Amino acid sequence: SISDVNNAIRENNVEIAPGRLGDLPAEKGQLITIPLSAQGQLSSLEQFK
Amino acid sequence: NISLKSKTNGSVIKLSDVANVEIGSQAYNFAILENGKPATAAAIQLSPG
Repeated sequence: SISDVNNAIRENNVEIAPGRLGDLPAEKGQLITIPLSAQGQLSSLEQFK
Repeated sequence: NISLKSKTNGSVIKLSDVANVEIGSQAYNFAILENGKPATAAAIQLSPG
């Protein structure tokens, strides 16, 4: 159905929430914090097909 | 004691077995020193006019 074509795009073209590494409820002796992120979306025509 | 339904063997585990439950702050952003000793404070801004 078209509701199945709609649900396939929502699973495979998704926006992942970034977050950080070493956020402030943290351990004792932590030296480096750094942002982290993941590319979840699609970009070209070949990925959508 | 919130019961969780396992998916490996179908056991019955509580919340305290997979997590740790404590009373803590809501957000951990800011902290305040006052004379070298930890405290808290509030900053007051006056209205226009």
